[PDB]
Amino acid sequence: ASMWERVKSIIKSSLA
Amino acid sequence: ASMWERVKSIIKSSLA
Amino acid sequence: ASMWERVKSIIKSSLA
Amino acid sequence: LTRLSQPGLAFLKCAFAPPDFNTDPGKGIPDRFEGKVVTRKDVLNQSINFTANRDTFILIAPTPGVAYWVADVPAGTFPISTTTFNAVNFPGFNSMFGNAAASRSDQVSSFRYASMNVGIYPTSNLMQFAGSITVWKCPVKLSNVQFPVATTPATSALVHTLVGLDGVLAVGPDNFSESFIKGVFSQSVCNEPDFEFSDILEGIQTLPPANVTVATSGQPFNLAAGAEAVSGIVGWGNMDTIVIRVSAPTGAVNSAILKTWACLEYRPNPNAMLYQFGHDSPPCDEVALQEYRTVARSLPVAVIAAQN
Amino acid sequence: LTRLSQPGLAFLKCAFAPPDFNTDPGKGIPDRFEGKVVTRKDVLNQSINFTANRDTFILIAPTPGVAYWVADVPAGTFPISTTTFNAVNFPGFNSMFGNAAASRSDQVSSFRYASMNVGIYPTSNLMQFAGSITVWKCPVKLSNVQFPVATTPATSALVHTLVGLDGVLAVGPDNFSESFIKGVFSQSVCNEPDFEFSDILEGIQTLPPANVTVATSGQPFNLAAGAEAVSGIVGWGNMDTIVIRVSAPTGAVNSAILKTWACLEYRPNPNAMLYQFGHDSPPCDEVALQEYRTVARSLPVAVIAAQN
Amino acid sequence: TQTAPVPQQNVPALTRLSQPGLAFLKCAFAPPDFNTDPGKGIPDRFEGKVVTRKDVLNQSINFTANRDTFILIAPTPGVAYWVADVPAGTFPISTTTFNAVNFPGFNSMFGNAAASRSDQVSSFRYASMNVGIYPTSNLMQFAGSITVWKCPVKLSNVQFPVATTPATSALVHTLVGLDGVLAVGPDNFSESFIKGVFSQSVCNEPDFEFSDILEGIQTLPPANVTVATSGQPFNLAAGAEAVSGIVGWGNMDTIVIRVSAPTGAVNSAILKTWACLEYRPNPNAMLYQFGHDSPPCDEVALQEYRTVARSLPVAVIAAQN
RNA sequence: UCUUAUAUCU
Ligand SMILES: [Ca+2]
Ligand SMILES: [Ca+2]
Ligand SMILES: [Ca+2]
Ligand SMILES: [Ca+2]
Ligand SMILES: [Ca+2]
Repeated sequence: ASMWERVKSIIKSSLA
Repeated sequence: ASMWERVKSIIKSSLA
Repeated sequence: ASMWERVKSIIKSSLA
Repeated sequence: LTRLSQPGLAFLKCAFAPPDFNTDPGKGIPDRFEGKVVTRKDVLNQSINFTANRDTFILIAPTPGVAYWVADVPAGTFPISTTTFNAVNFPGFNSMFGNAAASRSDQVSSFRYASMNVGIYPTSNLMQFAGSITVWKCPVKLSNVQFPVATTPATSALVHTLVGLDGVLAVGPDNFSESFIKGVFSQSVCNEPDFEFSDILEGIQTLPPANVTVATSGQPFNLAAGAEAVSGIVGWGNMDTIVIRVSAPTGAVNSAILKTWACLEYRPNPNAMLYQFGHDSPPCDEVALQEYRTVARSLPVAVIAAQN
Repeated sequence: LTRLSQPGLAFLKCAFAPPDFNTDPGKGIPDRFEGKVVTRKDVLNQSINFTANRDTFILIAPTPGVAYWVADVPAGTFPISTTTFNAVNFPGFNSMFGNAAASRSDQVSSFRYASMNVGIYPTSNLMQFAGSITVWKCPVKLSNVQFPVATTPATSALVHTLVGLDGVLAVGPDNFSESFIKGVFSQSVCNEPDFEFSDILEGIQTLPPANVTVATSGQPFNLAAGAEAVSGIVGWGNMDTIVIRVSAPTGAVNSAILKTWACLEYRPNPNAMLYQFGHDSPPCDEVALQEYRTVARSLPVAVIAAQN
Repeated sequence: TQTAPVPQQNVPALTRLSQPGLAFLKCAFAPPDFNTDPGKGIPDRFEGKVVTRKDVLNQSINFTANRDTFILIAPTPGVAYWVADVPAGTFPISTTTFNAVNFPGFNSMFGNAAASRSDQVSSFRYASMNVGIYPTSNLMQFAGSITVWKCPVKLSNVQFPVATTPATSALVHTLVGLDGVLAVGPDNFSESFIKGVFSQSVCNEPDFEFSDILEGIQTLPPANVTVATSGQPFNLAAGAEAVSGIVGWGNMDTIVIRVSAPTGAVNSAILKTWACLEYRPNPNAMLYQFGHDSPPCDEVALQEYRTVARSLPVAVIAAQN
């Protein structure tokens, strides 16, 4: 994707 | 005023 | 008795 | 992401995806310290043609003022004791660190790294490029070496020495390698549980410092910032170094855009003229601080420049 | 505030309002460390006559044992390369650090600063005084300088150096300025994300060291502890140096009482006699720690004396 | 009464605590109880690449009669303890010199030359550091006491002018806090020797940071630096490069044990020491192979660690390990 | 999304 769109997903993982 | 009188106020507001 | 036995008990006490 | 603070979130951004925004969000490190600082965002853009039939070694080290350290060697080989890494400065060095080996802290006194990235954007056409890119990181810390010298009263010398440069001499199981045309993207991260301020060092033009042998220093090879009015080793932050090894066969025309980023927090000196650009480090952002560490452990050693 | 811990509350009290309690409530730092420690509550009271037609510079730096460093210069002038700040100790130095340059850790091995405040309470009458008080804090840190000397076997020298003293050379943009007869009360705050212990240093009487030009040290001036049986620079804490510049015009009869507080946590050595007075550092108080930072942030750089 | 068994190992609610969290406390206060070392890493904020080294020493040791043997358990990576004995009733003098006893695998890890110390590992950080003395004397011929106390010995510098013709100023490494060994500290443990001991150390800083590997230190004070210059009460020689050395100084209070055997005493014990380190492995080193990430923040493991350590006696008898 | 090694705990 983009690195922020990859990063954004990681955060959404363990914030959920 | 005095100092404590000054820091107490502050501290009371950041805990509310 | 053991060191771990004592440590275990301590931990329990502090946690509750 | 409505748990992160406005800055906790800008932190993460500058930290991992600088190239993905119109202008750099970075606004300081959302830890406990909230002292006076100046956040500086150094960027270096460079058109570069990797010399053919050679192995170019690039080091992205947490040395404030200098973008990267490069050297080249015979293809298939690694830096030998006789090799010297030269420094490539980010724009504005003198305006920041002076032009004398002992005037490093006129403007600023200490610093802490908040970010360090790198990206290689191949520029050659499909008929001219050939080689690969390999990345790996290494815990190189700036320690000291103590050795008796044979002066007259008869001394004992204590000098600065890089520890961990030995990991430049081999590509570890944790690396990223691929065709040169694919380019790369990589980030470094804080190599410590907390984010502390590092002091500005004075008089280091080269490491090992002069009048000390490589072998004495114990360094695999040596780093030279060069002439004091041009650059210098003013410190060494808490980030792993990023090793990049560009390899190109004879007859290959491998060119790229080298881009480097480094966001840092400096402690301005009240006498410095950059002071009035200062601000307070932002308040503790427990969530950002955590999310930072897990995102860090979740990314690959590197990624191709198409996803950056 | 009964959301706060008892020891946590004191921490705040000593840190910001020392002169307000009939007895120093401070009882250690409420952070994770909970090991052995003796707390020292250093207080210095000193009548002082500021010389007229001179700018007197006082420095409240985190150097255990000495209350402050003084020096004056021609009015409307800052310290020059040939200036020498002289140490003024807190009562009972020899009892804490001995009377020899390499005998500073017999009693104590380490220390961390809990607080450091300063106060100027003018005692001149409202017809003789003239001039002002100006306060600014600087982030000076104890770093090192490396320089090749020319000894025969020829060596590279590494020696202690203060970085950030160039800040004393101008009034900081963030400062407090006002009439002399209004006095002042200022406080410094830890200059790191946390509170780590610092080591006691041996054999330091003057920074620049001996047999080293002020020019190779890269220091704007010279800090002299003086004779080893009198004082010494036993360490550099993590607090910003509070810089005070008193300034008496010609014919000014400026006199004050210079009070100076510094509360510390030391690591007492089992052989020391101060050991039996030690206790454990108080346990983590997240609230005390958090508020410590914001309180610090919501306070003025300094306040006139009648507001302490 | 009589003597305690010897911990053998590797012989083929409490829910709030994270898995690595628990293993950390376990290794930190009672390694001799487990057949295998639970340790994985320090459950703190750092989650980087590390190889958790598990050092254990099994050392036979005879305490020589009519002397006081001093043992230092200091946070010096690779060497298990520093020993020295003096005339009974006295303490180390400037003249004294503590020689180091290594943990197995020293050269394998730190090389065979003074500037070869960081070839494979760039920095380290202690997780645990414990000692255990299991007396092996008979109940008819032993005599003496065992005394434990801990000192906050840190590694600082000494700045001193030298008489070099261009004429210079020196700065060398110096151990600060060593005078603590000079007296039984008020907070101590003392008991009959035929009862052994087992004590532990804890991190002496509010957090767990990485110390750097140090190059070229063999003796401390370094050569061509006298013992009076360095301001130390005595010396620490690590011997030949090829043998050992002082490769760093972590953040752990050093444990001091003084065995005191009167004349005609037959005091021998089995000395066992454990220290769990987290190291930063180098891509070029083979240990790099065994690297893993330091476990994630376990705030409960981290606070409990602090409280448990403060609730434990400075030392405990073997039988109770 | 179930069976398999193993390590965990009241
Ligand atoms: Ca820290
Ligand atoms: Ca080496
Ligand atoms: Ca300077
Ligand atoms: Ca530190
Ligand atoms: Ca001493």
